[PDB]
Formats: sequence, structure tokens, C-alpha cells
Amino acid sequence: MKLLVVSWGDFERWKETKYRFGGETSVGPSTLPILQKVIKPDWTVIVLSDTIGKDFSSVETLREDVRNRVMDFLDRIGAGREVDVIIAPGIGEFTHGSFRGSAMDAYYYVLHALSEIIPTKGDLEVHFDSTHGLNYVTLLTYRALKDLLGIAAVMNTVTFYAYNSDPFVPKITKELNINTIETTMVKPTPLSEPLPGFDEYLCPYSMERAEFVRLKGSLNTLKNLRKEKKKLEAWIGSLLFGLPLLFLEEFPDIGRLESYIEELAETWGGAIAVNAEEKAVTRRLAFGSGFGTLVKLLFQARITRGLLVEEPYSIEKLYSVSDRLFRGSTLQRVRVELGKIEDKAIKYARKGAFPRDIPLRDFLGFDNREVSPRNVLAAAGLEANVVEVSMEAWEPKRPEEEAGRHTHLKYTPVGLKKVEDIVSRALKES
Amino acid sequence: MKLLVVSWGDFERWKETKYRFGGETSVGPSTLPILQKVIKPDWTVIVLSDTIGKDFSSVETLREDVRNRVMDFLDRIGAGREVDVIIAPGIGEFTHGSFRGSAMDAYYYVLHALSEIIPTKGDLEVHFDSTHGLNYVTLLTYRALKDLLGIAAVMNTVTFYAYNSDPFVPKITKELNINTIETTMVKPTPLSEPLPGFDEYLCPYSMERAEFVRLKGSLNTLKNLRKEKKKLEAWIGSLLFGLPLLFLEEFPDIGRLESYIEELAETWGGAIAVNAEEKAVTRRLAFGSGFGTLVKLLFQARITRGLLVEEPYSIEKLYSVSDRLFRGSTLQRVRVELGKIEDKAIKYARKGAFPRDIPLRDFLGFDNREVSPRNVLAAAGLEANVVEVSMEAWEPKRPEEEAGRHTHLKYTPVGLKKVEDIVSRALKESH
Ligand SMILES: Nc1ncnc2c1ncn2[C@@H]1O[C@H](CO)[C@@H](OP(=O)(O)OC[C@@H]2O[C@H](n3cnc4c(N)ncnc43)[C@H]3OP(=O)(O)O[C@H]32)[C@H]1O
Ligand SMILES: Nc1ncnc2c1ncn2[C@@H]1O[C@H](CO)[C@@H](OP(=O)(O)OC[C@@H]2O[C@H](n3cnc4c(N)ncnc43)[C@H]3OP(=O)(O)O[C@H]32)[C@H]1O
Repeated sequence: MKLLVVSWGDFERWKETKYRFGGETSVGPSTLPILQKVIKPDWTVIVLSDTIGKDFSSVETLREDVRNRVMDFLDRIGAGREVDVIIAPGIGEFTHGSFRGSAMDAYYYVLHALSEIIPTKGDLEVHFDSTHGLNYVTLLTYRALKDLLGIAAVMNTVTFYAYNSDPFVPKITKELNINTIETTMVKPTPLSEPLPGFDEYLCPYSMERAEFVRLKGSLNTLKNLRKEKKKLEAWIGSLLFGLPLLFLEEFPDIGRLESYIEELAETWGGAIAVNAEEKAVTRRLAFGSGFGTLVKLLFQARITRGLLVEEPYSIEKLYSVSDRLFRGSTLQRVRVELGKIEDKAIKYARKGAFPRDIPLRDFLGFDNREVSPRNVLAAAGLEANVVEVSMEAWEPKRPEEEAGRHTHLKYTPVGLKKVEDIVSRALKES
Repeated sequence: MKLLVVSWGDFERWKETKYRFGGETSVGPSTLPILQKVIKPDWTVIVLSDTIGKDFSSVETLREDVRNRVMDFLDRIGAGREVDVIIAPGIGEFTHGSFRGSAMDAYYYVLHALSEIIPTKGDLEVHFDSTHGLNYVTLLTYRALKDLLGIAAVMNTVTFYAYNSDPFVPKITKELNINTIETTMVKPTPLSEPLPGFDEYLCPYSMERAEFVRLKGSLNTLKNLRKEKKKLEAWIGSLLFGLPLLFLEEFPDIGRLESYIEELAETWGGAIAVNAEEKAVTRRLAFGSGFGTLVKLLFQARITRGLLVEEPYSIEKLYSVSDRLFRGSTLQRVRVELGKIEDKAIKYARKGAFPRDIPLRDFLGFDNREVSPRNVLAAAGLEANVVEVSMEAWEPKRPEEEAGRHTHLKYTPVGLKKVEDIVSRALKESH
């Protein structure tokens, strides 16, 4: 999949020029047609600021004014069908209107929009045009894109190319090159941040705290999240620290994460006040870092959801999951720990012994019944005192080959809680 | 240390306005005085393009024209003098002249210049203003700054703030707010690139093949690096994979690294052709990714050099090094491995046994003598067939607290070579 993302300011102001890119030539006010010709993207995303809007009756007459103006220009320059337009929350005081709120809302809003567009299956080739962006919207768009691609790179190959034309001097410029300014193979970066305290999903920008405290208290999301926070952190830690059984046992409910994000996104949009007379938009709520963390969390669940199976979890399944998810010394520790349990399973199978629900410590022949954070993290979450082993009997013929399919691991109810506390806490000390 | 970094375009085109920042206001053509007033940085860096330069006699005349004009603009606005000015190789055809070369030269040059300015000891609070920046210069400066700060964050607490003024509307703007657009605790991200093939330090932009081949074959940097490449990669993987003994034993020679980067940077500078007549700069050589890898490698060696010590390396030293470099399950797996070697050291010390030059295999009482990649990486480099143990004889009084200090690890000659192959190959196979 080839994805073209561009960052746009006030496109109506741009002058007709000739662009050079990919041995080709184009005349027009925008880089977009020549980028689309040379790259042949499967999909185009335009990120714009709502600050170019002039119809001030409401949020919807605002978005409609901006959206119609973008499509007029796209048809005029011949941009095409296969385009999403993200109308991001901008700020400032202009001829036609006044826009007030957190400058950082643009990051959370673009992060939320890109998370619903970037495919969560297969390899990505991502192209990014910074030539026409407002500096802060361009920089926040770049960051939002790179944050999501890093998570995508855990499961798939992701490459990223950035472009910028030469600088335009009004009136004297005829021709501009489109330069390549970045070529990267994006590195796998699982989510490495805990969920924050409950004052950090939505923040008052200009809302009186009576209204804020009442609003915060009326949200299902904040209540349900308090309940689930530690299980979700256990899951984030599972990918960051290399704990493949915890990855499967704590795999999050995607429908619940979606509703959390939707409730927060609509509470934010709900607090947007438009004064038709003053031509003034006030985003009385600001997104917090927690909204960002929930969006990255749902994206990561979507990217890895194809690994999930129903219990029970075999050694063979723990190996295959680990091979997709983990790298470096973390993969190799997983393989050592699974290999020791497998080696033992083989010895039992060779004796026609098929123990069930046996504490891992007895399975391995240990005698330190205390659960240590050190050993939970260092042994890939397969600590002797929190895991139960079951071998489902079969007729062994080549036991070396077979034990792995037929040996299952799970956390004991007590063990799972102690692992959740350990992993959650390790995530917060970072 | 508070470091302020500002991305600037053509400062002579900017108009007088009002800015507000930290309940202050300021009048002038630039955010810089009000940023300096509120933040009170210990040091300021200005990044701009040399494509503002007007004097084409020579490379240095051009940089001199740009530096003199920035220093005059600083006087006019009242910024003062405690500033580095990074004059990045920019690109484009302008009325006053033409600037040709790879657009990615600006990333490598700014990475190199920041790598000599960002303090390599202590915490860092870094402030970044994108307000007045060229889009491409701002993106490449932002990336170079984040890349070096991720390395510094391995040793030190690094916080990052980014700012951007409201957009300026030529005849409507009364006053511009300076917005906060990022507030970050920077995450430790050690170098995770191998050194590339030898075509990727300097690349021809507009340089003929006879010249390039002769130039490439004349560089002692490329010959030396072919030789030290695997040991340098073994060091990079030591931080990435959690191998504290390898981190000490392969700690690079900072003198040689400076010389590699100085030679590549001087060859790049010497390939810049300035035609005074038709006012054209051509940067005949482009920087390759290998140049950036070397700069990041040197910067990581500067950041971690406080941990290095003389050769006897104790379990106690390996714990303290690992506590600064490693996190999460990597850190815990180092402590599991050191702990096992430590417990046997305690048992031997209690009985008056002080084994010298003993294979770790014998020390732990093992025995295959085959070295596996899996076991080297999973046991934090401390594989029983590649490590030698020596305990100093001492009179144990509190052996459980004393054994760690007295118990020394080192790779055997053969063992180190095997570990180098394993770590170099694991670095390359995740790129
Ligand atoms: N067809 C188009 N019509 C209008 N703009 C276009 C078009 N195609 C691309 N652009 C770019 O879109 C942004 C909006 O106009 C501009 O890029 P940005 O990076 O925001 O600004 C570059 C300007 O470079 C100007 N400076 C002109 N000389 C040079 C120079 N020789 N060394 C460095 N900067 C130069 C600067 O004056 P300053 O600092 O006040 O504004 C910058 C344009 O270059
Ligand atoms: N004292 C100063 N003198 C001159 N410039 C200053 C000064 N202080 C700050 N600046 C900024 O420095 C860059 C060069 O002048 C400018 O920032 P940049 O982010 O490059 O672009 C501003 C322009 O805002 C334009 N657009 C104007 N309306 C709106 C609008 N209502 N919704 C979204 N964008 C708007 C954008 O369209 P586009 O890409 O053609 O040009 C940009 C200025 O905002």
C-alpha cells in the first residue's frame, strides 16, 4: 500500500509555477498532481487548518465552507477521487475570523484521523509532502504520522519518504524542484507509555471547572477506564517487555477502546462554541496526552489482532507470536524460556506422563515461592510461581516434534494479578 | 542546561509585530528576544540556510556574508551575542544566485553541528521555535535534534518544548501569541543502525566518476572503518541488546571517531564548487547515511564515556553500568545473569576459594562448548563459553556484600571475536 500525505495552508493564495519531480514536469499552483503522477499512491490524505473557513454560523457551516473550497481547488488542479481531507483545529486571529483553543489539539485530532485511515494490515510505503504546510500543523502532522508508523512497523515493513520543493520567491520564480528530504525504513516502536491520571484525557482550555467537574463525572469512559487501566497497562508492557502469554491473556477489547475514543472525541467536539456575530470559535476543551495514548493503543491492538486465538495457549503458539512481535535479546530470552519448558514436556512425554494444571516450578522440578518482579520481567513473564502448565495427552511418536503443540501455559488467577501489578508498575517507572 | 534552538528563514523579510509569551509582550520582527526573556536559556542556537548569502567569491565569503548579517539583525532586535549560528547547506535558484546539491545535506550538516553543541554531561531542557523556519530546514533540524536527544536521554533527563507563534496576517495582526506545540519527556533511544556499505558515507551529487573513484580510494577513513566496522557494531549492539561487558570492552576510541567525521566533513566541504562569475554553489559531494551513523555513534560515545573504566571489570561495576544504560526486561535479565555469577562468587568466598582465569562454564559448574547466538543475546553477553572469571583473594568478613567488587569478568580473545560476529550480525538483521 502506497499512502501520500500532504500538509496544506491557504491553497487559494498559491501562484502557478512549474515543478520538477521524478524526471517529470508540471505547471500548476500545487505539488499534488506531479506527486500523484510520479508516486501513483493507492490513497491521498490532505491535512488543512479549519482557520481558512469564513461561514461562521456553526462548526458544520465551518467544516462545509472549508471542505467545499478544497474540492473546488482539487477539481481545478485535477487531483482525483481517492482523497481524504483532514480539517484540523487551527488557531489565530485572521481577516475573516478568530480561532481559540490549545495549539496541541491539531496533533491529537490528526493522530485520531490518521489512525482511522492508515491500513492496519500489510506493508506501507508512506510519502509526506511538507512544501505547503503551516509550520506547526506540518510538524504535528509529521509527528502524528511517525508515531503511528512506528507502531505499524511492529507487524509490517514500513518505509517513509518526505518531500519539500525549493523555496518560492513571489513574482520572480518560474520553476521549483521537489527535493527528497527523508528516506527511512521505520523502526518497530511499540507503545511505551502508561495511561495517565484521569485529569489528562480532556482539559479545560476555557471551561469553568464547575462545568468541567460535572462533565468529567458524567463520562462513562473515565469510569470504565479507571477499572481497566491496569489490564491495559499490563498489555502495553507485554509488547514492550517481551511477555507473549501476557500479550494473549490481556489482549484488549477493541469495541470498548473504540467507544472510549469516540466518547472523548465527541465530548471535545461538543465543547466547541461558535459565535456567529463575533466570527469566533472557542475550543473550550483541549485533548490531553491520555487521548493520544488511547488512540495509539487501539491502533496497536488493530495491528496485532490477527495474532489472537482462544485459549488454551500452546508453546508452539507462544513461539510464533514471539517471532512476529519481538526482536534482539528480548526475542532470544523468550526462546530460551519456552525452550526449557518444551525440553521438560518432551522428557515427560517420553515417559507417557501428561501432567495437568501443574505449577511451572513443580513442572521444571523447583523447590523461593515468592513472586519477584525481577524474575517476571527477565523470564518473559513465564515465572515459575505464576504459570500453570497442562499437557493434553496424545500418543507420542516423535515427541521432540509434538510436545510444543500439546503443552499449554496460562497464568493462575492470583499469578495474573501479581504480573499485572508488576508490568503496570514497570511501565510507569519506564 | 536550558538550550534554545530557533529555525530561521530570511529574517530581513520579517515585519515588526507584537508577540506575547509567559505573560510578557514584545515588539519587533522576531520571536527570539521574548523567547530569550521568558525561558532564560544558558545557550541559543540559530539554524538558517546559506541560500541567504549574497557574496559568491568563495565558500567562506558566503558563510561570512550570512554570519555578519545575522549578527547585525541580532543587534537591531536586541538578542545579544551568546549564540551559535548553524549555516546549513540549503538548495534553490534565487535572483542573487543558485545553490545546488542534495537537500539531505542540511540534515547531516545540522546533525553534525548540534552534535558538537548539545552538552554531553547533565540534564537538558531544550526549547525549539519553528515560528520563522523554512519548512524543510525546520523538519530536518527537528529530526536531527530529536535523534541526538534520544541518545542523550540514555544517560540524562532530557525534556523538550516546541513553540510556534500564531500565523502573521500582514495588515490584520495586532499581536501574536507564542503557542506551546510539544511538551515531551524524551525517551532513551540508543543508536540502532549498523554502519552501512562503503558507498554510503559520501555519494557523488555532481562529481565525475574518475574523480570520485580516485577521491574515495584516497580516504584513510574508509580504509580504517572497513577494519574497525565489526567492533563498532558490536559496541552499538551492546547498548541496544543489554550486553554490559561488551559495552566496556568495545568502548570506541573517541579520537579516531572525531578523525573519521572531520575527514568526511572536510572532503564534503572541499568538493563545494563556487562560481563567482555566474553566482552558483554546487555541492559536488552529498553526505550519505554512514556520515549520520558516525556522528550519532560519536555522540553516544561522548554521552556514555563517564561509565568507562580501566580493564579489570567487576560484577559490581557491571551492575552500576547496567542500571544507567538499560530498562525494562533487558535490565532485569542483566541482573538475573550477574546475580547467578555473584551467588557462586559468594559461595566460593565463604570457603576461601578465589578462582583465577577460570572459564565461566567451570565457575558455574556446567559441561556443549559450542557458542550459540541465542545464548549470547539472551544471557546479556555473559555466555559461559566466551567469559573468563577471576576473583581477587581477600579476607571475606561480609562476603554477600563484598564478592561483587572482587569478581572480575572478561571475554577470552576467541570468545570476544565470536560475540562480535553474533552482535554485529544481530544489529544488521533488524535493519
Ligand atoms: N506555487 C507556490 N505558491 C506559493 N508558495 C509556494 C508555492 N510552491 C511552494 N511554495 C512554498 O509554500 C510556502 C507558502 O508560500 C513557502 O514555503 P516556506 O518554507 O513557508 O517559506 C519559504 C520562504 O523562504 C523565503 N526565502 C526567500 N528566499 C530565500 C532564500 N534565498 N533563502 C532562505 N529563504 C528564502 C523566506 O522568507 P520568509 O523566511 O519570510 O518565508 C520564507 C513557499 O516556498
Ligand atoms: N514578524 C513576522 N514577519 C513575517 N512572518 C512572521 C513574522 N512572525 C511570524 N511570522 C511567520 O513566519 C513565516 C514567514 O512569513 C510565516 O509562517 P508559515 O507557517 O510559513 O505560513 C504563514 C502562512 O499562513 C498562510 N495562511 C494565511 N492565513 C491562513 C489561514 N487563515 N489559515 C491557515 N493558513 C493561513 C499559509 O498559507 P501558505 O502555505 O500559502 O502560507 C502560510 C509567518 O506566519
